[PDB]
Amino acid sequence: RKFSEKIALQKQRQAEETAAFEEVMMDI
Ligand SMILES: [Zn+2]
Ligand SMILES: [Zn+2]
Ligand SMILES: [Zn+2]
Repeated sequence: RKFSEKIALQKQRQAEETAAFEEVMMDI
């Protein structure tokens, strides 16, 4: 349960980072 919660939160954090990065690239 602990491992699965950890890897789930990291994947969400990486998805938010990708969302933020894509935003920046679209701003050129
Ligand atoms: Zn978050
Ligand atoms: Zn994307
Ligand atoms: Zn922007």
